[PDB]
Amino acid sequence: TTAQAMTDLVMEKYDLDFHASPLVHCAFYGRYPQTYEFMGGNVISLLAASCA
Amino acid sequence: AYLTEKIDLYGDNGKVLESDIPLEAVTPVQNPAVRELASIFKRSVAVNLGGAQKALSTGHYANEYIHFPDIPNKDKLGIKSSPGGKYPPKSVKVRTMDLPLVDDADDIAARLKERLQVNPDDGTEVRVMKKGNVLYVKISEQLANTGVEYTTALTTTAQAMTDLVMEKYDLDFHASPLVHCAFYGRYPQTYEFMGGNVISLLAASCANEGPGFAMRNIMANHIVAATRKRTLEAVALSSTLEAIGHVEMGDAIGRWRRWQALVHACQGLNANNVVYDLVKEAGHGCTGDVVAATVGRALEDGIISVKKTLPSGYKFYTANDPSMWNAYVCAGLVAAVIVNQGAARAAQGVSSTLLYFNDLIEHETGLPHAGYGDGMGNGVSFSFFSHAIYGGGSPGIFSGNHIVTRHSKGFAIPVIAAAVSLDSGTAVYGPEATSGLVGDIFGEVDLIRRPMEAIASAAAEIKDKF
Amino acid sequence: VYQRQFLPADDRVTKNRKKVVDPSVKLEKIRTLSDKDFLTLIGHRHLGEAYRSVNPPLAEIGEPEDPIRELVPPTEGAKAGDRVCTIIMTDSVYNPPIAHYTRAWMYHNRFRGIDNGVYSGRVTLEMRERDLEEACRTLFETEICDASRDQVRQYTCTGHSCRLDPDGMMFDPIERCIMSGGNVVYQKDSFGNPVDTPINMGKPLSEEELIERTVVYRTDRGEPMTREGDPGAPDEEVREALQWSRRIQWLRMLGNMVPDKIKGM
Amino acid sequence: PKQLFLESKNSKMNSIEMKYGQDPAINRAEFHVYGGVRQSKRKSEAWEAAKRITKERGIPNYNPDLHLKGAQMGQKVLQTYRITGLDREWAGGEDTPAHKGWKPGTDIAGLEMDDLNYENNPAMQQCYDDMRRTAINGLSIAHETIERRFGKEVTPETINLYFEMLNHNIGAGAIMMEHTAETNPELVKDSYAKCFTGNDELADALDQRFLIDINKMFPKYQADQIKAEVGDRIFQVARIPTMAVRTSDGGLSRAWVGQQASLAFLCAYDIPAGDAVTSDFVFTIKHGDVVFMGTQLPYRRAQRNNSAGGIALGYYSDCNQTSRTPEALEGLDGGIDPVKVIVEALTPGCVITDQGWLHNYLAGGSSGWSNYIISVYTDEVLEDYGYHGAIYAMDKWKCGVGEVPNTYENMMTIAEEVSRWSQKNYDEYPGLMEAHFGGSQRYSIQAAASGAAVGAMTGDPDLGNAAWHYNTPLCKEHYLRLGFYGHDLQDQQNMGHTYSYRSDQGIPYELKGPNYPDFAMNVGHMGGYIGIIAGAAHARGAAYSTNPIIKAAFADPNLQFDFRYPRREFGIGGLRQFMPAGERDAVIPPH
Amino acid sequence: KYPKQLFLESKNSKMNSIEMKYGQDPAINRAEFHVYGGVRQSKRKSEAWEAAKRITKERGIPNYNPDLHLKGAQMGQKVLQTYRITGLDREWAGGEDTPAHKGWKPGTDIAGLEMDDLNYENNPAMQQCYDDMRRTAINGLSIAHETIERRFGKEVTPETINLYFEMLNHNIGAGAIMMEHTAETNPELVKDSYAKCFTGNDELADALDQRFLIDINKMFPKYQADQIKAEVGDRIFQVARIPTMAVRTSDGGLSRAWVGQQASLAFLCAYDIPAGDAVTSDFVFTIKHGDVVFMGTQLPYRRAQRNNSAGGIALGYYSDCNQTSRTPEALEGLDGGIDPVKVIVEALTPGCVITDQGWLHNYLAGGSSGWSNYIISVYTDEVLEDYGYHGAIYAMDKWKCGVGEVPNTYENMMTIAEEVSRWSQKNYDEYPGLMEAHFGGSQRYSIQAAASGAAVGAMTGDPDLGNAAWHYNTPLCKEHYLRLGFYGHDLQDQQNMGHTYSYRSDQGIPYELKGPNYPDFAMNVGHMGGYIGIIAGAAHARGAAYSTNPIIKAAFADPNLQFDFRYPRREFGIGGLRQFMPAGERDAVIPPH
Ligand SMILES: C[C@@H](OP(=O)(O)O)[C@H](NC(=O)CCCCCCS)C(=O)O
Ligand SMILES: O=S(=O)(O)CCS
Ligand SMILES: O=S(=O)(O)CCS
Ligand SMILES: [Cl-]
Ligand SMILES: [Cl-]
Ligand SMILES: [Cl-]
Ligand SMILES: [K+]
Ligand SMILES: [K+]
Ligand SMILES: [K+]
Ligand SMILES: [K+]
Ligand SMILES: [K+]
Ligand SMILES: [K+]
Ligand SMILES: [K+]
Ligand SMILES: [K+]
Ligand SMILES: [K+]
Ligand SMILES: [K+]
Ligand SMILES: [Mg+2]
Ligand code: NA
Ligand code: NA
Ligand code: NA
Ligand code: NA
Ligand code: NA
Ligand SMILES: [Xe]
Ligand SMILES: [Xe]
Ligand SMILES: [Xe]
Ligand SMILES: [Xe]
Ligand SMILES: [Xe]
Ligand SMILES: [Xe]
Ligand SMILES: [Xe]
Ligand SMILES: [Xe]
Ligand SMILES: [Xe]
Ligand SMILES: [Xe]
Repeated sequence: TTAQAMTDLVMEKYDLDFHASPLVHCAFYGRYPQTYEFMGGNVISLLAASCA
Repeated sequence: AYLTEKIDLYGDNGKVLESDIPLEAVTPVQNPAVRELASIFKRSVAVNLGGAQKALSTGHYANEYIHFPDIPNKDKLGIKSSPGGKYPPKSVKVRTMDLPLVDDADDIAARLKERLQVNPDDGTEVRVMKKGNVLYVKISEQLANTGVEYTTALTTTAQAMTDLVMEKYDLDFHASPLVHCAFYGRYPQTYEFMGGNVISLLAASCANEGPGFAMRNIMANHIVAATRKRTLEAVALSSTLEAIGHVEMGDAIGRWRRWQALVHACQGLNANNVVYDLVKEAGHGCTGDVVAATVGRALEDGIISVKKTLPSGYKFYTANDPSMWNAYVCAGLVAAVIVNQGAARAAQGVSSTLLYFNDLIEHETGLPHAGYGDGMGNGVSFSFFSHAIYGGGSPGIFSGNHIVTRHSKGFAIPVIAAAVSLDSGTAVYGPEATSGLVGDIFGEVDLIRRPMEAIASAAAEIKDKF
Repeated sequence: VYQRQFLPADDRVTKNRKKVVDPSVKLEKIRTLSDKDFLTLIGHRHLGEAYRSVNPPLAEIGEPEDPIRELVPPTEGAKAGDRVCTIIMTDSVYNPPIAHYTRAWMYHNRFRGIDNGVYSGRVTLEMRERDLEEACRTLFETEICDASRDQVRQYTCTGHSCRLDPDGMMFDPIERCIMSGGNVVYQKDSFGNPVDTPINMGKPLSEEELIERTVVYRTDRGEPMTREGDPGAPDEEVREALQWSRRIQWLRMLGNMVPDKIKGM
Repeated sequence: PKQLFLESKNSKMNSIEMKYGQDPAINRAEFHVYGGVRQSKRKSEAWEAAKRITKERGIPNYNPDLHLKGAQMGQKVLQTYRITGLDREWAGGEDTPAHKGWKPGTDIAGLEMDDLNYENNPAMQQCYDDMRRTAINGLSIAHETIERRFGKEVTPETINLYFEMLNHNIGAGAIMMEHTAETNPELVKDSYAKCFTGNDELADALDQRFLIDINKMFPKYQADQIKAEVGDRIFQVARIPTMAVRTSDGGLSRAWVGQQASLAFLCAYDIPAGDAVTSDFVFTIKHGDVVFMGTQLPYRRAQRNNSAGGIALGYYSDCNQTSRTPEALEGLDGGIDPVKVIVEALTPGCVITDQGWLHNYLAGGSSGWSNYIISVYTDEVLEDYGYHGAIYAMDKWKCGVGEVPNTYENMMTIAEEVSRWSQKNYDEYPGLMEAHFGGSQRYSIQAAASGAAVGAMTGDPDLGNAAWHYNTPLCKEHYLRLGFYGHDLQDQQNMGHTYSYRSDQGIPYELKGPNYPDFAMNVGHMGGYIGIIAGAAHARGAAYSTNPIIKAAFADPNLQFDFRYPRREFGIGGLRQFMPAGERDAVIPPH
Repeated sequence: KYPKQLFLESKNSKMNSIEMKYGQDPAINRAEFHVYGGVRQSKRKSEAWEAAKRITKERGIPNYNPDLHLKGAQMGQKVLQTYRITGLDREWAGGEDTPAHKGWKPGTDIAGLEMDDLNYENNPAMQQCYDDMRRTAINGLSIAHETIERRFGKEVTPETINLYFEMLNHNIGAGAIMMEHTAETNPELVKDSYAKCFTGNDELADALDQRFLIDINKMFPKYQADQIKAEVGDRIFQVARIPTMAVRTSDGGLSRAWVGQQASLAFLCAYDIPAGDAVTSDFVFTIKHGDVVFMGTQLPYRRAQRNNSAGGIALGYYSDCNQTSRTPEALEGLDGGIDPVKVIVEALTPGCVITDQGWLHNYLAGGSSGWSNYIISVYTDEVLEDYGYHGAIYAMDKWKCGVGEVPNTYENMMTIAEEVSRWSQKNYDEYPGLMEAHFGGSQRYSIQAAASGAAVGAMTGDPDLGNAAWHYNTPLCKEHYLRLGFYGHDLQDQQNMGHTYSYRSDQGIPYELKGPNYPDFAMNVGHMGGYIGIIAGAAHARGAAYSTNPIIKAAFADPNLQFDFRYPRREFGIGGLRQFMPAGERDAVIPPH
């Protein structure tokens, strides 16, 4: 929820154009969903990915 | 902000269950019945005492035709086990044992409940079913919420069962691995309790396609078996599980929250009787008649309007309420499957209806179909992987976690549940074949078998909060 | 009841598409097939043979109490519990009176209780056996079946994109469909199995008839979907199918970014 | 000036006509007159070999007479193929570990479909093996631990001895222990280790036999960009034996190099056997400072690192080396040619993800789905359509590559024109329609040509790939048919997911891959996206699209496969002239 | 009361395996070092050095260079011993030609092998052994036949099954049947790929084309055929082997998917089902998930694997794919009676080599050594052989009974373990040449533990008790020598002294179903293979035809397999002589080279 909430609120707050959607998603999620983890993203939990 | 728009919840007979319910009151983050449904799936497991007893007795442990052979007639095999046959052959019994687990099911149930119980008034339940062959267990919220995982009912029941059987029958050291195998199967060589006798409605916690997909890794056959093929109750259970799953995936958030909540309300809970009304109007027709009924209902309700008339006379429609238009397409989608697969009483065509109900909708209105591409996308993948050599299977083996059908944001699996519910027995991998125990045991839980009324009553209890 | 428009029909090609898919439009019968020849061509059951069943009659399977199910009458095949059988047809890329996606749209608009798949080289229709037989009368005997460009073939289907043969016939690796005395005849059934006597389908339509009735756009006959100069031009200057295509792309892209973005668009 | 599929630019070969010996514009053909499989040299030879095999083993095998209802395969022409654009190449004539130097500009025509089947083509298999047997690591932390914990200085001299030792033990030998088994050097001659750095003084101080020379391999402007990212750091690129990954998986590479690099550090710096510092070397190699070609996959398609499924599209883009060739730097009339980069990068992009992965991991069988994918790198078809879009846009917008403003409107304009041109030629040339007889081939080709033109002209990889999905209505509403049963799952959904930011929908094309759910199952797509990503970066003046370390890591003439000219390499394998690595000749009886 | 040690005198050839390594009495504690010319004493390393110089010149990067050995000490400062395959002189059957080599003459020894000849990296027999396991796909066909009869409406008869198998054998490796203009694979590259079936119904077996049948009556002795057929019952099981070359381009998880595609197509073509009929999905689902038997189960994220990786293979499945249990040597080698020791010592050979070299090394760690000397010690020079047979002879005399008849008490297990440990230590202590041959403590520690487990398992028929005897050797070994094995060798030995009869969540599990994913066993060499041998021998001793899965046992009773699963020690020796031709080579499509 935090990764999606950050992505959506940043897209709305700065009224970004369509090109920004994948890039802002990448800024918070990293390589997800090509990776199960939000690898290299900017939302961190003390727990590991739920696949591990 | 709260989803304050009001909807009416109707039952599968087309009569109102509850009126003037704010959309917010049916969401998984608020509704006590929807939340209790997830809690039941997390805390419930079945112990197959008959299966455990048979595995120990004959040596057919776990799955895959495994058999630990004990040979009671060594002296009749025509072999010599001593050099030159000095000593005659003598048989031994080292991998099997006979325990009266089923005959002692009642005492075993009492011992299991005491081991699982944290405090006397904690809600732990253990019920003896199938004349002692199966135990239905529901651990307490106290034990279930000790840590962060959903597998505690599974892990604790397997260990409590193994420990209590070893103690009750005062078994010797040799029995430890064998009794553990009777309940755990191949665990820990396998992550799953593979071929074991402790079953959860949830899949192993290693199997998700992504974070938050646990409530989506439930086959349509399980849903149909648990609702005993009552079409809209199967749709409601599937849609509600997909609604919980989408919250856990993080997709019922911000500017997408209303869109996601409406998919659940409109397609899964017969909101404003749209699903029922569409099936009633077009039931004697084809998929196309549902398309006509869906567009007509969207216009009647002011959801869409004529945008522009092209020179040929073709009209482009505009969505006055885009999220509600999407939700009306999702309702028309399940109605289309009920009409088409319902006429044939054969589920296979569900993948074709998923694709062409959406394709016809776009060609008819000039508006995007369900999921802006996912409805037709899954119609394509699901059709392909249910009629080709590459993978997949019959409709009932798919789920929100299956790579073939995971994409749609909660509006695809419920149509599979509807189609499989209407099937007359045309498949080999149908609900009886893959989900017999699930339907017989978990189907006895009223909330799993009949969620529609439970969700509506719980929504009415909190309707004034929003 | 809302009256469907089906799809944009601004020219001869798209108007032919609308005729095929509109169920209130009668598809003209252009040939007669005897019951024996018709069933022999399908190849699932022969005249007088009893229908096989996959499950007992619907009245004996104990359907559960289910109010929604009562709103959908079962077909005669479903009531009897017939096997679900598949019929496959292939339409040449060269001016057919019906093409693949139009088959899916037509089937879903004209026939009850179907399963259907669209591929580039073939289109399947799978229904309870007796229901499939009734549907096949429309597929085989009406104006949507030019004997030389729309053929039946259960497998080894290559030919839709192949060059036409010296007689203007679509290629069939199994040679089920041949030209004999100016008529198109099936010398083998849809499964490539022998037939006691060939099934005569009559004469193919002339080239001008094919061009008049076709549902496909083709650049070589000066009728492409997108003409030279159309790319980038305003909507009013292009075909309605292209205006429809551009609209669907704009709305799927904006709607999937934020649903509210397509409000009033 | 005819289309490239009717007349190759320099050799003037008519790729479509050569398949039939008849004008491809004529809608007429004779069928059932070719003798079935008798028209195929490979299938005819296969039939005779099969009879010997059956006699030897006592079980029948290949038997063309089993073809359904007495119809042997070959009732129509079993077409031959010509590798696209080999007559326009002028560089890359050096000898490689797999074959003597190719004469640039020489065509490869008349190849049969079975020659370009992944199962029968060792160049395609080696292409994948070279990707997965590669292990890449920063060495800063291992050098830091030696200096801070162990107390020894790291100099060019100790680095050179470390690499000499690592090249001794990576495939064949032992250094520290007595009575230790070793591998036959002949079986691992393809295994070795090198390094690269952005520090020119350090590069010049090392034994060049262990160096990937960024200054030599890349043009000045690209070398400047890569060295600026690498900086004053050393990166190791180690390739474990092809034979070893063939006995297991690509996830072996980081573990294998973890063992051998740790040992070379122990031996080059005289560290006691069992010292606590040893664990920092293996941890650094396997996890601390590592770059993988592929990330792990979830349970249904479970894989450790370095499986084709975990390779991001951008990594497939950057391991291609066409971006640094003279053809890609001055092929467009003295200017950069992003189209050459797209059409080459999509060749391993398509063959590895579709034949190597979807087929050889997720499904399988004897065909390799070869004809589906052969269509994207043969007979100049996709080549003509792609260049058509570039020439059209350059003239319309009066600008060069990568300079068309990246608006949604411009993407739609170019896509409409490329779809139109693709349809024009399939409609006007019955022989070409029959050559690409599968609708998926024709549908993927118009979508790929549209994306290549948008990507090359705007330099925007997401917008370039958005043009691919827009081809769904353009194709469908024209022909009323698309591709195989499940071809448009991703095309339909990505018309909406491209600029979506929902949890598993949004992600830049550079980081998408075969595990992005929409792409996890179907052929004819991923390779095209890979080419587009590489071309969009090339067009806007970049040296790579996603990872400068991956781009530098594959600039190596000791690689078994030539990553600069993949279309040519696949053709050489088609001629049975590519010697792969990993064969066990040295330890097996004669044959 | 004990016979002359087998490591000093092989039973029939009378070879002195330890003496042959030095040309000196192995009882003498004296040796000259630094006088062998370093690697010059090794034929393989000397040849490797000359090949390396050519390779360096051709590629421009140095490679193998023995002069890099630390502080000027080339390897070979002591004798780089040669090895003799254990027990080849006691074999009398298995002389048939195989797909990998002309018929071995039974009773012929393989001596003088260098360590590099038995390195998994240089030995194609060892690699093919693993490839044959992972390229195998097994399925019950009942559900596919049921869907054709009920859903499609066609009858399944021996005739349609025969046509289905002829078609599956055409398309599993090389061809196409249904489609026009389709690519195919060169038959030469897939001549090792084929499909067969077996059944417990003798009338059905006799009605099928024998070329597609695994004949249980012909492959097994009567008593074992009776047991297997009783489990298989009136059912058909398909055993399909996909090309070795194909698994070499991917993994063993490809097998079920590959057979899913080809078996589905052979069903479509043999029964004339329309292309795209809904029934098609039931065939692939049945093959991949509905009715399938895998050699290996999936592994978790840290060591992620789909089915059929060596890590997912249960110890009992490694036990049952071995076919020594049905050989004359295992049936009448013990003075006319069954020889469970022959079964243990053979089953542990691929058990050790595949789990340790094929898996722990070639998947989890790696490098150029293959950790070969560690594992070579368990199937050469009759050392473990002598210790195992010692325990059997000792128990048969003490308990006055045959194999599998010693009561399975904890007290009886401890007695046998103490005697086998004692005998193992007696020989390592009294023969300095033997102590030097097995110079690594792990070799000596694993060997006394394995010999103890083999004796307990063979004498009691109890696999868990047999393996409990292995762990009891830890104090017995440690308190005598004051050293055990390599740094992390006794993780599992220490913990399994307690986990063997524990039932805690991830501790309890029968040995038959343990495997390389049981946490205690997931990392270290020198163990799993021993357990595999013990499981096979314990089942053999109590009169059983298999230990864990009758379908696996029947599935590997096939002379068309590239590797001979009946005589693995011999096969590994043949690969050591460079006389094993593996499958999967790409000669047909590569230059003359
Ligand atoms: C679908 C799924 O198979 P299951 O339905 O899980 O058996 C999946 N295979 C695939 O995706 C096959 C992809 C290649 C075949 C389609 C080529 S278009 C897999 O192996 O996990
Ligand atoms: O016919 S299908 O589209 O299902 C498969 C094409 S290979
Ligand atoms: O010395 S260690 O015991 O760590 C490794 C032996 S191979
Ligand atoms: Cl994460
Ligand atoms: Cl489980
Ligand atoms: Cl399981
Ligand atoms: K974390
Ligand atoms: K029982
Ligand atoms: K017991
Ligand atoms: K308690
Ligand atoms: K479960
Ligand atoms: K909204
Ligand atoms: K117009
Ligand atoms: K014929
Ligand atoms: K160099
Ligand atoms: K020296
Ligand atoms: Mg060779
Ligand atoms: Na007649
Ligand atoms: Na724009
Ligand atoms: Na046979
Ligand atoms: Na026999
Ligand atoms: Na005891
Ligand atoms: Xe369920
Ligand atoms: Xe609603
Ligand atoms: Xe027809
Ligand atoms: Xe037209
Ligand atoms: Xe495919
Ligand atoms: Xe579309
Ligand atoms: Xe492509
Ligand atoms: Xe080791
Ligand atoms: Xe101990
Ligand atoms: Xe061992």
